[PDB]
Amino acid sequence: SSGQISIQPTFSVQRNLPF
Repeated sequence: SSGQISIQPTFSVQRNLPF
């Protein structure tokens, strides 16, 4: 792996947050 696994949100929008 060694990669990302979740997304840190930077903006305020309607977005399914990935993990």
